[PDB]
Amino acid sequence: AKQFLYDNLPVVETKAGKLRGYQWEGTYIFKGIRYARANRFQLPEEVEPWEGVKEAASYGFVCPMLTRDHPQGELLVPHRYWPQDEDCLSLNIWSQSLDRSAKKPVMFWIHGGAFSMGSSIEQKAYNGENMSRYGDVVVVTVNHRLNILGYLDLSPYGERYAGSANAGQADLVAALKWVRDNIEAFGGDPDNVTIFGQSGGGMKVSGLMQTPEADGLFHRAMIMSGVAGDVLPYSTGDSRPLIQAMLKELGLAEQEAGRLETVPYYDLAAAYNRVSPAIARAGGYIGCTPRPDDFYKGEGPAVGFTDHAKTIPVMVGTVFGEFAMMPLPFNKETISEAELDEILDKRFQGHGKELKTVFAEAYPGKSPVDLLTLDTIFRGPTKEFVRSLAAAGGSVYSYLFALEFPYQNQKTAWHCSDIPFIFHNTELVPVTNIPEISDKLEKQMFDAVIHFVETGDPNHLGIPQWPVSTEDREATMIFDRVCTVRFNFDDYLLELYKKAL
Amino acid sequence: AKQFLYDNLPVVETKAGKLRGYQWEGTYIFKGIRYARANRFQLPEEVEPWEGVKEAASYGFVCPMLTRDHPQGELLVPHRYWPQDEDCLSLNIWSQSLDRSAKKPVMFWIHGGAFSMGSSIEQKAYNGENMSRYGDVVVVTVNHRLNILGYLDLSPYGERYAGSANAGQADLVAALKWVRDNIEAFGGDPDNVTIFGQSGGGMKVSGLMQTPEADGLFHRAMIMSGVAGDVLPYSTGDSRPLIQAMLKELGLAEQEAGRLETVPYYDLAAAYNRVSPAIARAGGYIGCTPRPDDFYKGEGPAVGFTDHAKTIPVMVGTVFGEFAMMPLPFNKETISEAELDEILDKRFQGHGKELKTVFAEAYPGKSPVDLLTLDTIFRGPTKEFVRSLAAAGGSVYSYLFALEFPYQNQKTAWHCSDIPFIFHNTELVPVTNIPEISDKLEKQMFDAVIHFVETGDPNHLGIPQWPVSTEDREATMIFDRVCTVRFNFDDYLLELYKKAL
Repeated sequence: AKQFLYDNLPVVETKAGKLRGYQWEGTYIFKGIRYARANRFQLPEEVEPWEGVKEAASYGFVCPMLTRDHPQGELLVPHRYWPQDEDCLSLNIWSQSLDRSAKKPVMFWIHGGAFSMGSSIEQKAYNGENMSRYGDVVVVTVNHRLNILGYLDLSPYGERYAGSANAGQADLVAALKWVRDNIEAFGGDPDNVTIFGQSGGGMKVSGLMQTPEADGLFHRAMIMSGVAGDVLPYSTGDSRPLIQAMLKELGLAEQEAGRLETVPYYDLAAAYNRVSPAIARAGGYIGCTPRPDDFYKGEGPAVGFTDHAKTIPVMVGTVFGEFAMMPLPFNKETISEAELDEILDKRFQGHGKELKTVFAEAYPGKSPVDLLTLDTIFRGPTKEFVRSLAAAGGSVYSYLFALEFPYQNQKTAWHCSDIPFIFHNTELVPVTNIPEISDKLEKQMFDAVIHFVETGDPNHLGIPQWPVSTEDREATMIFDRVCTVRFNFDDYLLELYKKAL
Repeated sequence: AKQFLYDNLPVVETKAGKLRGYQWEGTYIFKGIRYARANRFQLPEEVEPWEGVKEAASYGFVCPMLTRDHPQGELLVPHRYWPQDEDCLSLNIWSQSLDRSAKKPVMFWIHGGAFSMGSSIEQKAYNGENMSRYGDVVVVTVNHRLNILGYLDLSPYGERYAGSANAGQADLVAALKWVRDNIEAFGGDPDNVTIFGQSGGGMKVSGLMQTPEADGLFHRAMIMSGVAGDVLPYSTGDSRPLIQAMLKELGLAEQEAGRLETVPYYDLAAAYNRVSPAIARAGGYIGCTPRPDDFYKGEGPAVGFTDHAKTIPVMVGTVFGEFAMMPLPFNKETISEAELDEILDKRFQGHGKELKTVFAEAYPGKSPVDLLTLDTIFRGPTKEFVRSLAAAGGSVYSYLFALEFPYQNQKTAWHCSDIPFIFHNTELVPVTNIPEISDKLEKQMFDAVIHFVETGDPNHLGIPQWPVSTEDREATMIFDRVCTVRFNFDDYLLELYKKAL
């Protein structure tokens, strides 16, 4: 027996029209609310007003993609998929009240998947029920244009295509504008919107901080494994060689660039897929990432944070073993110290002994095996972000998720493993369930996020004192079986690590 | 937290190799086990053997489709979607034990979606956990080839394309053989396999009963809203006109036919979608259905049940308002007896008063409003199936799902609405949840099924006495708020209904 209501529920009035949703276990749920429409390679526009009451209880179309996904690690990251269409500008909402006086914090989730794949529902753990219920906040999860639909510069072919290089980012701004006008009708506070995102999602978030059109549409930000530097380089340069190549492959003349709007997506994607790698090999622009211009300034640490971005408090995180997705080639729980020492000595040019001592100091409770899966891809750039933002005068908290899992003998925390905990959705991701361990940590991290968006201070009785990071001193909250806060704690570890590879 | 295990779980060995799954809430789960491979338009063959232990914990690819779903009624039927690939011949398994001696009943689910769409996971309610847990059965859910990949006759263009007209069915046979050979290792009884399906899956099931190569691979059958006669006609006749049209549309020569195997599915599908309508108008074969031949005899009532088909006991059902998916143009519970009489008399040509009398006799508890949503499409052909099979010596139990739902003012049971009840999955389909009503009925129907697969007898203490239907006495179990068994109870109703249109 689960609680469900539909008929006698209040109708919700948005600027464009009336909607109805459902209620489930006390939670008001709306799906596939269109926030904008967009013709191909053009800026998003408001939806048209309708009459009568429209049902919003079905997930909307997700954005078309260049390639087909191949999920083979669903225990690590449980996924969901959905029909694709260019009418994909919708959002989903979970709330505890439709009273306009409720004014609860609004959590605005931007999915990852680089800038080319994914959606508001692409992970099972993106479901907002638990976050909304346990935190009493309004959860908004959003779709926006991806790959060449959201990140392809066609402005050299007319002002009609102005801003097409960052259209996908313009969509998120459109969604934020919808939230400003309408979130009160879902019990949310338009003056307290937090944008948060992971991986590509984190990059979209840090991008919006550096996007003047979005100033004032959100008031906090949270970036999870979403700073990686030159390992996911943004695509820059002249777009004409790519477009010219695509027109030829599609049998179009250069003065027929307008036809690219209405070419079937399958063909458009096929043409891009075949011709772009030769362009890439030539060092040229191929899109599918943001691209600095008047609309998007570029990243803070590289070009300087805007004045407004300095005023956005930020929580940032990474996990211990980000891209170590594959199985460790041995049993971590049984390998002998002698075997490990040989492996280290071979991998790190004879610096195994020093690396263990330094690792013992940084990570006292960890087996030395974990040196082999330690992340240096996201951690480095994220620390630089924390430092650069703090130096700019900003307010920033930093964490590192280091929980080991009941899988392949204490597998270290992998990319996206913290998403269930932040969403209070460990029940939706089997592998994250650890007796006497996971429930506690999930509450610790989740209550911290809630405190963060309610007061600007994530501190609470269940976790150690967590100060803001400063320019010369990062305070890293290590989320684990035993939570600790450490200071500049892996500086030499990373220095030694990189020196030895 | 919930129970999860992976490490040190029993490895299961199949003919081709060793597999590893996981455990969630006590249930052993395997996903995406490949049971066969197939080249386009060719019969399935066994997978290649492998060394070592392969993890099977990710849902496999589902079959490519001609059109893209447009889900707008997700409260009625919650769906899931997944990446498409022609390497889609896989199945999923839920079991309470991997002990080879358990020998539990096997539930083999075949999804609907005509013969062109859907997958083993296409509805949230197809998940096997609860049925496995509450029934202590081994649940198997399967993908197979659909639309033009599974049902398209390429016989006249060689011998390598033999049996292509029913390749989709041949896939299901191969899957059944996989279960014969391997289900012991998942604590199942290969000598007690029940094949059940809904809509198109029900048709695949009745087709398999008439498929001699499938004889002995299952011992019981359940068909849900899966007999529809000349409203979903099977496609027969010369296939050359269709093929020749597709060749032409694809710019292929009369003997470039081999290219059909390797043309992108997109082009192949688009060519079919373009040429098949005109071919259908001219009364020609367009496939995408089973096709009577030496492999599959045809439907029992039409061609005569095979000797082996008569040995298979069958539970059959429909629901009250099958294709009544759209909303009623008024409030069902508000409308006046005067306003209704008009609408009834408009639609049934003045036979309103007579129909209300007959309907009140057939459905004594129901508002006369439900006359407007009464199913005739499935119910009539289903009754003919029940009679034909019983006449031939078969054992058939018949039911009709008539529950009214807390949605749009007591909306009548729609196509697929009983699926969550059969699967003990009302907790996964929010609209089916009714205080003090749905749990009770879920249990009644579920235990009925469990008893049916355990003993051949669906009768149990929670439900009224359910007799087999005979050649002249249809005994219909009416599953509702109050369950009843009725005899030949809607014959006069359907007849009156029919003439008054």
